[PDB]
Amino acid sequence: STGSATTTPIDSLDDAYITPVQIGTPAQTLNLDFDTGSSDLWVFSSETTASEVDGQTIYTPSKSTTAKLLSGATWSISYGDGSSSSGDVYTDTVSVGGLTVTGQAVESAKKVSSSFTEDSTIDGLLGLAFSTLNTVSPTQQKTFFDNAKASLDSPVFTADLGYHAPGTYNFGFIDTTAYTGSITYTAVSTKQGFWEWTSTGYAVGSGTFKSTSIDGIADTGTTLLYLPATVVSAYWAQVSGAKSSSSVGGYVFPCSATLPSFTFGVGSARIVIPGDYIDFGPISTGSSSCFGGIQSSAGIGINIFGDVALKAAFVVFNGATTPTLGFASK
Ligand SMILES: Nc1ccc(OCc2cn([C@@H]3CNC[C@H]3O)nn2)cc1
Ligand SMILES: Nc1ccc(OCc2cn([C@@H]3CNC[C@H]3O)nn2)cc1
Repeated sequence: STGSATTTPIDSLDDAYITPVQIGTPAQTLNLDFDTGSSDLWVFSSETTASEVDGQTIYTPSKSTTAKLLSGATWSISYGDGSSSSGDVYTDTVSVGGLTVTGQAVESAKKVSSSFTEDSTIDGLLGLAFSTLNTVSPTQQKTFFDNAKASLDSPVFTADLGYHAPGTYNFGFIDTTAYTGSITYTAVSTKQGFWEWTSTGYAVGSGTFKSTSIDGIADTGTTLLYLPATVVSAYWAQVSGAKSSSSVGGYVFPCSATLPSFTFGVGSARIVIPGDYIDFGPISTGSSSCFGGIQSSAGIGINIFGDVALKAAFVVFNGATTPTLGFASK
């Protein structure tokens, strides 16, 4: 089997991407944030504290004839950015882009943190990291991809995120028309439950490529590109007037600037992020100071190849017995 679904930016800055997901019988379609940095499929629901719901579409398991409460199971997730959610668990039928899993654990939120409430466009998350990170207790549950894997034509999914435009998540096949050149595959460590890999270096604009190992995670659920402070300083030094602002929370730059590209290495291959992908717009409405899309990972503890990087590539998440990651230009 295969599936293919369009993923759409939630706003004009590509702050996140939503993909429609069918849950239950009859289907309830929710727009979920596909997140290769976490492993829980959780949704706003009929069980979510009413004051914590503000415009999201909810899943109501009592209206799904295929839903079954997973007796005694709860979940609770604390994301690296400080957001959180928790609740109860159902099993139900879940379909993405024509690919159907029966008995998928659908984690229903009883509580969500304010950042989730305040984002009316995101009805929940669909985790695509490794199932070892799933938070359901006392019986850990499998991700949608893990449940689908054996049925798929090939045990892979691909992320093709658009810049200020829709893109595609495919399951079970590689669309050879969706990229240029070849796909370069690179080793993955699953020891922390993430799609962790090692970039071979970087360049800023038309500058020389610096060969240096940069360990990090491929994370569709993180908006920005978070890299070591040395790398980030070298990038922003090429933007006149750019500075790290403690009050704003990172590098900002004059909105009048034209930004240089940023290149990262995948083996001997090179993925070029155009400068415009690094512009996240005014820090507050009407300001002429703009927020940068490349930021230091120093406060995070891990480097994160988030959407800013991934949207410059066609990315293969290869879930074979020994997982690997593939990157192609597009
Ligand atoms: N600035 C920053 C960014 C990332 C970070 O940690 C990783 C992380 C990623 N996410 C996703 C977005 N919110 C829920 C998740 O899907 N949450 N935490 C810590 C600080
Ligand atoms: N699943 C999926 C994702 C994205 C997609 O297409 C995006 C796109 C839009 N455009 C042009 C913009 N104005 C004239 C258009 O032709 N080109 N590509 C098609 C299917």
